[PDB]
Amino acid sequence: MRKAYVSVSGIKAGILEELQGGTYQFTYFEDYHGAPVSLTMPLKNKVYDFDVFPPFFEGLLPEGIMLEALLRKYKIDKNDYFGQLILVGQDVVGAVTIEEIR
Amino acid sequence: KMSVQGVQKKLSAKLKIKEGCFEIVDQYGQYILKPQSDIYPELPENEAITMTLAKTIGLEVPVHGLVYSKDNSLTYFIKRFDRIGHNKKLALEDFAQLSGEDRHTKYKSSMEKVIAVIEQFCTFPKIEFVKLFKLTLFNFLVGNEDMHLKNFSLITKDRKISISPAYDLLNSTIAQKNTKEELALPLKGKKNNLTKSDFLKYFAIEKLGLNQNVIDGIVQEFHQVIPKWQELIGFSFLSQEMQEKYLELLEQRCKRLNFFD
Ligand code: NA
Repeated sequence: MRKAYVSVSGIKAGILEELQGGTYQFTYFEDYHGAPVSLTMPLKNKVYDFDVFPPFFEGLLPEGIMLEALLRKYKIDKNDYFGQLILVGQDVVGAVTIEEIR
Repeated sequence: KMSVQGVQKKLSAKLKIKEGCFEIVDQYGQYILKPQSDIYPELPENEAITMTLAKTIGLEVPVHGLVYSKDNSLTYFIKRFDRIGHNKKLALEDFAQLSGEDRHTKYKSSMEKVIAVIEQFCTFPKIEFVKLFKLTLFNFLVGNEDMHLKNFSLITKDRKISISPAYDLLNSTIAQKNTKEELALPLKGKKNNLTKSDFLKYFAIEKLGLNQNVIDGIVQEFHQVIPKWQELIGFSFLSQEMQEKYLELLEQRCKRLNFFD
């Protein structure tokens, strides 16, 4: 349904894509030959499948009181992890950014 | 569990270079500001002095300090180490991300698994094991009982992957009333009533593979720093009452590792 550009230090690295059944997929770009999105996702493999929201991307979301501030500001479901990541995706910890496809 | 750090804000901020002051922003900041919590007392002053104690024992600690917020209370700041130069970033990943856990399961791990993450991903694991030993002893001595998986991170800097500079180091024991544990993640299956042999024999020798000379030297460093730690706490911005709690816990933890025998 929803797909998103994942970039590393501004360079587009791949697509985080949400599939039906609550599963997710990350696919690297051929053209991308820079540092991995995560040390758990080396460029060695180009496709990564997940039965739940991938822990790397879940680890970019806010916690505690700052999560409640996010849910006070946006009309978003408490567990829409992908939607929340799109909301904060322009600036998160580390070198990765996330921008929604259309 | 009820975590002290969950009830405190982490505000993005820019340093206005021409003045000596911070501007809070929603995005695109280079500093984090942590103001007072309404749930737990003195968290900014507690974090500021704890991070300074860590620096005094030789852990890698970024720029940090205190500033006055609008309401006369003190607010803590830290210079982000994933932000450098002009709009440049460094890769940074916490151990929940690296071990496949999430925010809900960030306590569902162990110090043994923390070691395994370092062995898998760090450029020089044996060097980072020395750092982890010092960090774990430090957190035990200053009552930091909230080192869960998201409080360990690996940074990629200068093409080397290592344990990141310190962040979020706090004496969470004195900040909260009915403290449940000493370690957030078990060591040898233990989160309370840890002993000297847990740290110096099982942890340092069996699990980290450190040589006895290296262990002895690190212990001596801690012995030597206690007078300066006592002095720094006395001069901190903690209240007198919170200073006494901090010193009393430090002495108890020191005594438990036979520092004064
Ligand atoms: Na009391």
